Amino acid sequence: QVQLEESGPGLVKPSETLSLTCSVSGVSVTSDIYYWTWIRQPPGKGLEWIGYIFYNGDTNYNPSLKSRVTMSIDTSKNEFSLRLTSVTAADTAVYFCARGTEDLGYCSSGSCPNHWGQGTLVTVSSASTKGPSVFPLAPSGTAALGCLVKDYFPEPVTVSWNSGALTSGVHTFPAVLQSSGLYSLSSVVTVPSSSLGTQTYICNVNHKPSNTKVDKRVEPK
Amino acid sequence: DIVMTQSPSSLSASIGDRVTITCRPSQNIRSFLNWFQHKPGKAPKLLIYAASNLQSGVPSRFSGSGSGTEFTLTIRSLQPEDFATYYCQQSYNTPPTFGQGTKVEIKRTVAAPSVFIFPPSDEQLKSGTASVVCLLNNFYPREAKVQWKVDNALQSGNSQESVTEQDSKDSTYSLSSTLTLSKADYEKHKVYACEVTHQGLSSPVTKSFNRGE
Repeated sequence: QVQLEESGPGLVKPSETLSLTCSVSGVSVTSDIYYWTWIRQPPGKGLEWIGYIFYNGDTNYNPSLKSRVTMSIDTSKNEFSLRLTSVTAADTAVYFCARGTEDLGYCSSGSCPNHWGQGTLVTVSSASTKGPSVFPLAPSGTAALGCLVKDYFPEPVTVSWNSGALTSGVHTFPAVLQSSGLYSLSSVVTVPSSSLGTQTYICNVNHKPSNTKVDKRVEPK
Repeated sequence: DIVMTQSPSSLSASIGDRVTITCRPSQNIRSFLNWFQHKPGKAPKLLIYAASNLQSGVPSRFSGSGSGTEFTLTIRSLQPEDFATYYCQQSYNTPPTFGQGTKVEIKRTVAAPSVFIFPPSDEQLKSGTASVVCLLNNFYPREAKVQWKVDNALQSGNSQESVTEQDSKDSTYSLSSTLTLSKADYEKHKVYACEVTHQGLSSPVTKSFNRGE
């Protein structure tokens, strides 16, 4: 009933301003029955509500953030946005946009976001983006093979197999932060040993912060 | 500013079990309390609003009760896809605030891991570093011991592990351990081995390769 597509840089430098946008599909951002919300969650920390905005102009921002945050609605694009000034490492978080429906019998005003976007990670750092290097995990009834995705920044990378055709048996591990300050992960898949001679396996690694896409063929020997 | 205290922080229960999660706000909030489910990498989903109202599309095994300063989310029959972190959220006064969450994991039968070892690619060696990867696939429970040995000498301090979230259908885990060496150290030794101890294995499982064979 609503789709919420989030966009914005995944890397922001300290003291600079973080901006995110939520593109809304399926309802109008000028409809007076909805309000629009941002929420965030730092890695391993709790959820923190940021605020709500109504098209009619009524807003309310968390007192923890009100002195640094603004929100706006762009009617021409059916979007709404978040602006957060003077960011620090405390502002590294996944940011969620959400829609709510005003209903004072079951909720105080603007306080029940009930359709959320899937979230976008923003990392506050002075470091530049770096795209990954991708190496094969070659196969030795069931065989395992994979791709090692090494030395990238910031998160995330996405990994698909055979351009998305291969999904059964895939495990893409959560990234680990190395002592170098760069991330690494592996993506693996188990397949029939009888397939290794005739099926081509390619891992597709996408790193949006660096506009990097890398394909790696994974074969025996 | 209203503080939400959820309990427990984490729990494990078998398929079919009745699960109970409690939330206590720091002041009375009438019935203005919502419950959310957050599966890894998915949009957080509203399960229950205003203490007891099941949201549209949510299965009826989820139910909320309580009012005032004590609220309960019950999962009446745990299903494998219910692996998630659950949160309470008060909607009584601004700002809305959330409990710190309850991590729900699924208990199931013991499943031994399948083990695989991967040598460093020749392409990586040109970079001066050698990564050796060990894979433990589709096991339960999550606890496992993975030791690296190079020419049967135990390694310490030069590996990192990563574990997948619990699988939403078979409730298993998979795990990678990655050994990082300089190319020079990698070429000074022959036998590279990952040794796996796990409750599903009667004795440890060792996978190995010989460099250059």
